[PDB]
Amino acid sequence: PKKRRNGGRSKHNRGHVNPLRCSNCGRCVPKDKAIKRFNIRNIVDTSAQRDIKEASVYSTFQLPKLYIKQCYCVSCAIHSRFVRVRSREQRRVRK
Amino acid sequence: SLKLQEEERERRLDYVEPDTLRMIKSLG
Amino acid sequence: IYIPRKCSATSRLIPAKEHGAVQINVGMVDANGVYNGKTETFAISGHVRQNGESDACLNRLMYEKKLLSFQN
Amino acid sequence: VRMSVLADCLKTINNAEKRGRRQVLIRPSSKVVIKFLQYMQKKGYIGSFEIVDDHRSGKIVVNLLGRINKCAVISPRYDVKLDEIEKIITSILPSRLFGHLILTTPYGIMDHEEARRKHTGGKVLGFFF
Amino acid sequence: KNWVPVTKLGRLVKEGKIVSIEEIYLHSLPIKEYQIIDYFFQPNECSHPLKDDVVKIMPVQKQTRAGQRTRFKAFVAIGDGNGHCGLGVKCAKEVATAIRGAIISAKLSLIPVRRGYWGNKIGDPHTVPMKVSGKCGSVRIRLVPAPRGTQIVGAPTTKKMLNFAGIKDCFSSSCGKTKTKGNFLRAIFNALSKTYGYLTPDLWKVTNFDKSPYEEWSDFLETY
Amino acid sequence: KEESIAKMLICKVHIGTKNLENKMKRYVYTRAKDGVHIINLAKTYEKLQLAARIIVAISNPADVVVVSARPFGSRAVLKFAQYTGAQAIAGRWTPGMLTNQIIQKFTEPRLLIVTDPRTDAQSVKESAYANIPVIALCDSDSPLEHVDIAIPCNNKGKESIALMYWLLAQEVLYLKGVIPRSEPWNVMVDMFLWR
Amino acid sequence: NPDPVEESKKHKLKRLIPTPNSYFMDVKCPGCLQITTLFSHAQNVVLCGSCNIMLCQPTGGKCKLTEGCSFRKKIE
Amino acid sequence: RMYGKGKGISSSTLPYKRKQPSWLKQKPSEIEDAIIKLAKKGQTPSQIGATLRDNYGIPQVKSVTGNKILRILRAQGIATTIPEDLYFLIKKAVSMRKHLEKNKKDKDCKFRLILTESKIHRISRYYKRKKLLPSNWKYQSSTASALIA
RNA sequence: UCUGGUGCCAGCAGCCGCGGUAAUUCCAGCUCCAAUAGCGUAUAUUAAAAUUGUUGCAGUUAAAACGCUCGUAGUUGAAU
RNA sequence: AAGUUAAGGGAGUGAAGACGAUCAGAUACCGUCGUAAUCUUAACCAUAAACUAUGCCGACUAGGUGUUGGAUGAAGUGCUUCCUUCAGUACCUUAUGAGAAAUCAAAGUCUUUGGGUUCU
Repeated sequence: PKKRRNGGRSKHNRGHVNPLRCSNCGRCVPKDKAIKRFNIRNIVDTSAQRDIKEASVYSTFQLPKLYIKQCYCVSCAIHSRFVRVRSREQRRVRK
Repeated sequence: SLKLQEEERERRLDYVEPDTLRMIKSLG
Repeated sequence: IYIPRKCSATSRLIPAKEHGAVQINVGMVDANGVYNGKTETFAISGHVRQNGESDACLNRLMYEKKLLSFQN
Repeated sequence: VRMSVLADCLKTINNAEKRGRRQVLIRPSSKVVIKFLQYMQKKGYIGSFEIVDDHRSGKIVVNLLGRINKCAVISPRYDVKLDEIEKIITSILPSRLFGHLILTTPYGIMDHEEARRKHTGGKVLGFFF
Repeated sequence: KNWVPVTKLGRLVKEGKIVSIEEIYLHSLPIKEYQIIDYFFQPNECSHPLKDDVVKIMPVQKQTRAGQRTRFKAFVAIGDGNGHCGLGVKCAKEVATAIRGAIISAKLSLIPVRRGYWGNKIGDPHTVPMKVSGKCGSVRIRLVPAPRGTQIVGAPTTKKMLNFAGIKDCFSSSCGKTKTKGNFLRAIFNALSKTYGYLTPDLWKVTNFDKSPYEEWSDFLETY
Repeated sequence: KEESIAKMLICKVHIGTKNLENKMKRYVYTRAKDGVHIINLAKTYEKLQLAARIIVAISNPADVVVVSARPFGSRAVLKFAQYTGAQAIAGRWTPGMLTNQIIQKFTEPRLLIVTDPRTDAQSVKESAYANIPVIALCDSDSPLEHVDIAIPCNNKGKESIALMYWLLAQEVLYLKGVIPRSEPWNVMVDMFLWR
Repeated sequence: NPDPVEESKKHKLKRLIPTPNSYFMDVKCPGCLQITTLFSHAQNVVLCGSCNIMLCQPTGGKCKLTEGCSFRKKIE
Repeated sequence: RMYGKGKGISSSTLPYKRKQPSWLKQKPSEIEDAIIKLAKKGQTPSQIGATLRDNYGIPQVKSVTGNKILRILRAQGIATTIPEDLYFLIKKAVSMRKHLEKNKKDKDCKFRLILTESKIHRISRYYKRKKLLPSNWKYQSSTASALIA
């Protein structure tokens, strides 16, 4: 009975989209259907940043940043709680 | 609902934007 | 048996249990600018005000009856 | 492909009347739709319509009285003898006290009643009530 | 009887400043109390009586954790046999409670039915003056005018409701699941309601708007 | 006349928000180059007279209910109602007093006044259950469902609302036999304003 | 009301009465005093009669024309 | 649209005025002489009218002279034996067939060629239903390369 | 939801169902109902069936839009 | 896509298969390896939940937010935004529109039943 208006993906005016592979399980998932997380994170927690700063020089050294850009299949994202089940009405809301 | 807000009731009791000038000149 | 009234805007008659239809009464004004007893009436069916065109319909009708020089 | 201009004209008029827009624009005018409209007018279902003549098979603007509740075409144009006029009207019209079924007959376009009164039923065009 | 009034329309009906139910019908006022219908159709001092009935009582279950929670839904068809018909539904824990609720709801939903003559103005109207279609759920119903010397050719529910409405004679044609008596009755009632909302060519002349009861008895309710 | 005309220019009723809406084109004059619409105010004044002539036609003034759900509309509606004969409903609107005949509030009117249809939409909905004409103070983005007479004003403004109700009450009083047209008023506007 | 419509210029082509948006003009190139006719929404390049100089650049619309000259609509 | 999708209503709409524009003092005799000279120099009637409008300032040749440009071109007896649209369709089909011969892996070009030849056959059927194209004319796909005359 | 017998047996029952100790459904008595010198049963057929749909069906999810486009026959075709 | 034929290619993945685990069993899920295949060329095959589960053409019916490609007019700085418009393309709301409902701006304009046509 057509749970979602968009069919669970974002494909329009298009026949086929090339799949990517889930960063967790490796399963093939269409790119527009895959759940993508671009997380920008530090190498170290703040406590370790303090120690890196105090064991470093230039007195201005800035801790590098990690850009990872994971993508997950529906099952992996749900299991990792990146997305919730949500209610029928709340399902429409995206942002 | 008593008399403790009544006196408060009387205590409570006691150029322009450019488009609008041509607007009013058009209207009269 | 009775003769149901017709909406002044769409000339469509108003059924018994519409409950959305309204009667509008406008007071007339005499020379010095005070309301006199006699008045004037309209009738708007439920569908047009449900759609939201009721105000435009009233504007048109009231211009036809010279109640105001609005038109649109 | 427009096929029948009269069908489009009647559908547009019906939609506009249901919207209650009091004035409707019919783009592809023709002599047949003009005759149909003025028959509707003579029977009082519409106001004074006015045809605007460009050099391009012009348009028509018709004044609506919010008074017609269904006008439609019948396609294909079945040929109707005088005998089964009463057979078809009890199937089409809401009642035989009002409503009109429009025929095209050797003597022009007319409704079922005067087609009876002057004989010679013809092909069916449409109806309105 | 001695019902304390609630609405201003109830006040008007109690003191009798209103004349006939056609007035409130014309002004499309909602009827909130069945005492109005009682006052307009008391068995005495009236031309025609208002006869009730009960057409369908259906058990209806909820399936809770413990058991079923079976209630009863009752349908009644109020009709004066003279152009006034109404249909009422009520669900209640016990049958008589459902019956009474349905009766009062039908009396509240009482509507006028436009009966149309078919041969002559001299003869009284006897039939729907129109092919009228009603719809509820999946069931759709057609009422077609028929020559005077005819009964109501229709399903038993159709006949029972049409005779309540006072339609002496008609042709019926139903499509859809009519075994669902609920929306069967509702579709019939919808068609009967639509009878008065069609704009037949004879209702073309503009009629003046008479004074609504509220403003023309406003000073009567002023001192109250 | 011209003095009354000047009296309403100074306040900020003319400015209307963004979200132009489709049914208020005839009521808006244009959008400022900043991006904020403005209302002709001539149509506001005329429709104000017209709504007052609607109200005065009600023989029993107690059958007119003016509602508000905004903190700075409450003072205006209460004092406008107490100046006229109408009776107001400020604060929260109980969502049943127009259709339920058992609750103690009830008090159905013959006419409703709304400060802003979007915020008072519930009362607007109930009106279409009992044939209440409804007059609303609509602004650039206010919906017009079940609204018969809409005057184009600004509903967000403290002084806009206060002045709007001021002229409404003043004009219905003129329509009554209370005061002649030519007399200059004595009740001053800021008394309507929310402190 | 669609009959006496007056400000349908902003309307797309084929309005109530379809009228083209193009027109014709004469160009007086400065210092050249020559006479020629020119089509708005042209598609070709043109040369003056007196002095051989370009006038308009054929593009997807109403062309670019030259830096100067006096160009007047020649509708009567 | 015949193939594919998209209405694409872009077109040219003639003005309401059917007569010659008042400012135009030009004479139909030289208009026809110029049209003959330009066709002799060699251009299809569509682009003939195009350059006539752009460089001669005489829009709607039917307004200046009481008939159409292909009509006068025929009346002078110098109109080509194959109509413009059919000739252009044949030219396009020939070009894409020549390309396909080298690149037979171009399935898209094969599809478009099929569409073009369907158009050619429909158009030629119409033109030979009219008397202005010989009845035995067929457009076999072999000699179409030199059929352009 | 009268009275006895039988007690998942015998049997009834077009369909839903009844029958394991209170059987409103079996086997009987009484009573009642319908049609009536006629009343059942079987098969076929028509209406019911707008469940063959010209009038007049349905095709997202109930059965059902050809994978897609071209295309001949066929069907249908602007205004004047 | 898989599969078939013949040449070439053959890293990685990997129907088959072989092991190692888990389990009562495990011919599976997990792990190690791994043939065909996957890739190219030339031919076949003609099928997919080949799906918006919605045939194509045409008319009409409502607001808003975008966005893609053009065209029109004006203004911040020869350069850029806004306005109008065409053609795509989605989304939100709304239905005295529909529907059995989920829902649908088409799945609407259908017992007030007939625009044309094909298939099932």
